[PDB]
Amino acid sequence: MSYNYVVTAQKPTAVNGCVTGHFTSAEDLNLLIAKNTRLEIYVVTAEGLRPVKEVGMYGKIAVMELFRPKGESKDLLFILTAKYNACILEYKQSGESIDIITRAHGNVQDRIGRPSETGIIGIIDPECRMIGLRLYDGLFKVIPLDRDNKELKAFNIRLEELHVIDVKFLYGCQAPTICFVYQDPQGRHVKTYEVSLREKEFNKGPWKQENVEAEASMVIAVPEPFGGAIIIGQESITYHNGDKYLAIAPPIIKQSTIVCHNRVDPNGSRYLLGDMEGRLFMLLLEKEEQMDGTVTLKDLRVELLGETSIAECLTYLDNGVVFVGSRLGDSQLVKLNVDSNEQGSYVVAMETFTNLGPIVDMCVVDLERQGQGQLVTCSGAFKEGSLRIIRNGQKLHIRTVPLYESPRKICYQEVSQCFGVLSSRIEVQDTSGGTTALRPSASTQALSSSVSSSKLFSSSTAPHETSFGEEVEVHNLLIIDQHTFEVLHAHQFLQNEYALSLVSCKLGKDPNTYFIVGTAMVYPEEAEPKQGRIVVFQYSDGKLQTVAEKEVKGAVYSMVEFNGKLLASINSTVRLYEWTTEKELRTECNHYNNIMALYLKTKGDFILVGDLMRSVLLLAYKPMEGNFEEIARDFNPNWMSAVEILDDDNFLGAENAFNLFVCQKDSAATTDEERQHLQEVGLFHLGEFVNVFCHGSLVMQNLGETSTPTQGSVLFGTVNGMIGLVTSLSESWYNLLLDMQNRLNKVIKSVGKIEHSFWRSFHTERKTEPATGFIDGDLIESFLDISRPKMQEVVANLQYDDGSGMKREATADDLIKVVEELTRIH
Amino acid sequence: TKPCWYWDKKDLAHTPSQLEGLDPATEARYRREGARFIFDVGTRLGLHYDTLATGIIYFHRFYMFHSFKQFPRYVTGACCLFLAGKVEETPKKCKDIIKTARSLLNDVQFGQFGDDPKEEVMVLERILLQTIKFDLQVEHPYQFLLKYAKQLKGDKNKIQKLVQMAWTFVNDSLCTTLSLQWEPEIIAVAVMYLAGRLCKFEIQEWTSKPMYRRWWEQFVQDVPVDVLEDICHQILDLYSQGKQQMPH
Amino acid sequence: TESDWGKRCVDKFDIIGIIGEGTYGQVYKAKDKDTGELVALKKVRLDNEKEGFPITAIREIKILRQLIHRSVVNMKEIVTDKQDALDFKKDKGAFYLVFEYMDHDLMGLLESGLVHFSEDHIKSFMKQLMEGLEYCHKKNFLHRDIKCSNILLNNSGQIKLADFGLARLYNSEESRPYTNKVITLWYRPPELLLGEERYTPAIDVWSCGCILGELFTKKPIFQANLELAQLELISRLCGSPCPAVWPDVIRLPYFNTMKPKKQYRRRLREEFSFIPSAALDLLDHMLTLDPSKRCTAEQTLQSDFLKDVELSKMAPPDLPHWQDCHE
Ligand SMILES: CC[C@H](CO)Nc1nc(Nc2ccc(-c3ccccn3)cc2)c2ncn(C(C)C)c2n1
Repeated sequence: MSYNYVVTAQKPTAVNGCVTGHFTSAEDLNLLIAKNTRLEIYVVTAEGLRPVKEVGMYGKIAVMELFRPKGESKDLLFILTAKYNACILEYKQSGESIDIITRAHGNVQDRIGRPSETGIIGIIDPECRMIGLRLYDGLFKVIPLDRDNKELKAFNIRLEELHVIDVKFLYGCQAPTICFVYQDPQGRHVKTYEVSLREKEFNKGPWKQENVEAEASMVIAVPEPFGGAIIIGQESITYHNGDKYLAIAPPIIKQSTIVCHNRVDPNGSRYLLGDMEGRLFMLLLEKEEQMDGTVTLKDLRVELLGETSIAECLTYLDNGVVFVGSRLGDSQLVKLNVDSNEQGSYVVAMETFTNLGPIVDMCVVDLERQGQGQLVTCSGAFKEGSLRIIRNGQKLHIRTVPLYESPRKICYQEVSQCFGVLSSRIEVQDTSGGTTALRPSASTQALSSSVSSSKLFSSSTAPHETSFGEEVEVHNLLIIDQHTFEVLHAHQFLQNEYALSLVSCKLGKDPNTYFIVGTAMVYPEEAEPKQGRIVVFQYSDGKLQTVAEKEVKGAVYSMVEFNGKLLASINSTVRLYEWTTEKELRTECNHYNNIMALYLKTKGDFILVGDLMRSVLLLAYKPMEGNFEEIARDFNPNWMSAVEILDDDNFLGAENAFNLFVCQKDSAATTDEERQHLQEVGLFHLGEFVNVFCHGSLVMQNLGETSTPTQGSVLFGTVNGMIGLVTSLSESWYNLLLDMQNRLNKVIKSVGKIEHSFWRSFHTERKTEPATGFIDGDLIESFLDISRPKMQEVVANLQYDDGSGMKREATADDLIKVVEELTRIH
Repeated sequence: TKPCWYWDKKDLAHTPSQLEGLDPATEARYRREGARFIFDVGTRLGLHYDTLATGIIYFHRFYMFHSFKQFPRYVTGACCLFLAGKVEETPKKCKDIIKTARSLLNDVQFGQFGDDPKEEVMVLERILLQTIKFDLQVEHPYQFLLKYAKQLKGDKNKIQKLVQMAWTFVNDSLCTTLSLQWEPEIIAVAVMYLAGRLCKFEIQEWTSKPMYRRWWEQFVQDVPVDVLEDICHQILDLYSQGKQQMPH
Repeated sequence: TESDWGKRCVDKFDIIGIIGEGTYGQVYKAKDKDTGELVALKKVRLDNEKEGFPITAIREIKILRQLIHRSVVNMKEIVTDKQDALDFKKDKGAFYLVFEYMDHDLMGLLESGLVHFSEDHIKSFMKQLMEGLEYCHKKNFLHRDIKCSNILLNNSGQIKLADFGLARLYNSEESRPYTNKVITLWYRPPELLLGEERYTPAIDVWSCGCILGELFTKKPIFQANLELAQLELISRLCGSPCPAVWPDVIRLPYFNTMKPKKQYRRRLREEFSFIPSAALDLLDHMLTLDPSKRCTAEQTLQSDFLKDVELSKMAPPDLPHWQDCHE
């Protein structure tokens, strides 16, 4: 068996959702910002936001909604986790003591159901009579909000429309009414139903099924006086309220997909819209009041306000400050001014909240020779793309290097005192036949620049037609200085060439240090790429020189330096090249038993291979023979996002289902059958998507540094920004720390009353297994934050085992020291 | 695709056994003794008639590729029955087959099994499987005797006498190389033809084509009487050579 | 000739690597040097010599040389390890069963998050599987262990049944005692969970129905660790075994001993309301408690769901090969 320890160095920074309401007091205005597994509670001030409370939940926060049922003084909060843990929460403050009350809770998972394409949707009735949940295709789940439903018991109503895009409860209806957009073979339609708690079924809805734009994406329930709903698409915004039909199709929105909506004026007169290129719009509902006193919607109007960060969620503070929550970029507070500035913008940034954003890749490098080590991350996307320099100093110090284009891979080349970074920027087919970039960015603002002139694929004769307005990716290699982070050089790859892998190394007997990039020729027609290049560059005297190129018949997803040789993953093939005295790559040997060799790592002559579906395979290079040999494969099938080698016998992997697993050599060599069976000894639900595993530590290592029982340092990055460390433990330390977890879980009160053991259990749509081989560091490091009575309750009956150790009895004060020693690693 | 398992009578003059100086009468004797050994051992163990026949067919086929002078017959037989049990899902442990073989064989005969009977038998399985070319599925005259008899309609007692007499002729033919000369379907017809002649029955009357004097042609296409006569003649030879007579 | 099996050497094939571990021996992927064909070799070892050549392999050789259908995996030949010569007694080498190589397995494809199967994809999938089962069933052979690991897929969309190691002939006129535990618990039929000693061909149909539902949910229908818990899950959906729906349930040995929490009512149509109507009837018929009332393989092919599916217009399964690499 294997024993490992996982700890969170930096918490998730990406904003997954945000709401404003009256949650902490019926009087204050609150902004609840939700990051993965983390809930932040703020109070709105005239200056900004005042933080008041932050809690963690044992689950990914999927639905977050504020409502106030009749009889309550203040808003209550509903949160549903991605594992279908539902709960209703209340804020309670006793002077200085702030705690969160679990008013109702339960798991709403169905034994049978098909998870929907557009994900979990949660909405609440305006009269707070019920909570609507869209979890599975063809089913609508109703949790009625009666006082007695402390377990959140619920029922399902059959739904004929299998493919639902979005749904909202409508205002101004005689009965609870849902308005949704659905997709069948005839296109997309908007339909309504009424929801009967007494009959537990749908009844005919108040208004007709208009068929709507093919890409209708979001549903807005408009309050009285207008009532009805607004439907947002790619080209048009339409308002439906029974007989009323309105359609505005301003050309400005066709340019970039709109992804978020928020109400400004409680009466529905004004709404905010944001799109993927960062534009912030105002949607105005023009009012006309007829003689009879009735208010009708005269027209819909759209006005461009300015630019924000690509917003995942939008929320308006009544002071006229709008919070921009971004998963792809830094979140913000912006001000909407009545008068435009001299550039024509009504939006001026107030504060910027750092978001590590998508961490596509990272490298650990000691720039200052302090020995501490810094973490340089490829962070953000599109106009939010950046590099982040991260070092310990008690908080993390983070420098931001804007790129305004997407970074993909980063590697450090010390000989050149610079980094190599792969990046891509979006250009659009323009009337010249070429393309035009939407904005300048790192690859265009380089001091010196070059473009591949390779003739490898120039024979073409394969037609690829271009339509004006279509997007393309343009890929570049950036040479960035390690002190100034100035873009010294930018090399632009071939048209339709995607740069997928990058290394910096010396090869063979060649003293020169090179940048080597692996690329693939990506054409929309090809399901799998069938062409690619391995390009050897040299950065010398402020210019990048193309040293050599090797054509491959596939995509070079990953490359790694291997004992002076170059290891490559070309689609199914895994290849080892040699660097000749003629400065050309020469193939030594191949391996073909892979569906796709997406991820590669090496130690000594051993190679770890990560496959799209075939989990991990341990290869070996056999120098006596000049070829590879399959040592062992994990036969259980898992989808890989990243892999790492812990030691010669233990291998760490990450699943696309937000799970972490460790595989070991069976080390019971009685039969060749056993040697070849890597056995999954560790299972842990991280709750995050791991893109990159990197050996190293940010701790300030010095001659004689405080040492810990944990051995090794593997750091990982996630899509939501979380940075974490995986480390090894001895059997004795695991057992101690695990036995302590079980004791802590009985003592510590969970928000929503979610069992910790459930949260960390391995979970795919098909499987759920109890966690094994992993210690949740955050639970262990929460021992130092529980009250003294609870600490002593935890240490009752604590004994040491297996001899060669200390006195079995342990006190609260002894453990406080052990945990603090463990907090040194992060 | 599939191997051919049938030789011409003339070809049996050139088995390995013959070419190592064994005369025709001796190889015939060896085949009867080996087959009857397989039959007797399995009957003592309670084995289904198909399991006995399958072992016997493996045995007969085996000695078309090997010589009786280099492979002791009773070891081969025991190995065939052992494998036949696994093929026909009537399995037996090798130690039980040896136990029964010892009960039935004298001291000289059991000498063939050498010092370690079980290993000598178990070892041969590798050769046996390669020799029969891993073609384990075998059909036997029994199933055709019943399939064809079921289509006869008439005196219940005359047809049952025909079947049992023919059934006995099938059991007796396992001691011969007919298993190697003619498909089982033909054997089933031949024994019906013979039992009929001896019982003075006219089988065509029981068929759906009572004026079709060659009654068998509706069961087995393309079989001349000469083929049927040869098979019948060979079966009765065993009775005349022995002291035993036709069952009737 | 092509028919002289067991003689050719394993040398003719170059072993690419071990793809899976089989019950009797591990399976390796390989290439024929002569033809370049990719084959999968199942290692059969008589070296243990506890009771000679394994019967699991004997069944698979005996049956798969008889069964020729597109939806049944073909054993191409049997090869041997370079064996000792002149020492037939000393020979302890192994035998390899050559099969066509299939790129993926159904469980592995579903375990990958987004292998999305549309209605027409499932029609092509189930039609082939049931045609193969119909072929095997018309030949009176019962493939007892039907699971997602045993259904194999080629990118062409060809579906093939594979592990016949637990297959035995069934006679309707002559009942014989049979092994009590014949299918994997998740896909096991109710009569075998109540201890049916004389299994029917319908036990296989129940399994294929579990798969039918699984292809619409991407999750197995009856997941349990213990035989009683499995009967409870089946009962929650299909109804509790009761004489009114299964008159001969009383004759099964464990009926009195093994009771569900309640005498549940059948909800199969309610919990599977999202399934197309043509398919729901298929699921309802295949997941019938009484094996004598459960539809046969032929009847499934004569259904509104599979009757008019044309295998000529094969629909390839979802090919997410490039977007999934770089999400
Ligand atoms: C009796 C079913 C049992 C299931 O484990 N064995 C088995 N599984 C096969 N599928 C398979 C599994 C993994 C890989 C793989 C692994 C790594 C990289 C790339 N591909 C490829 C194919 C298979 N394909 C042909 N055969 C014949 C022997 C019938 C097979 N037998």
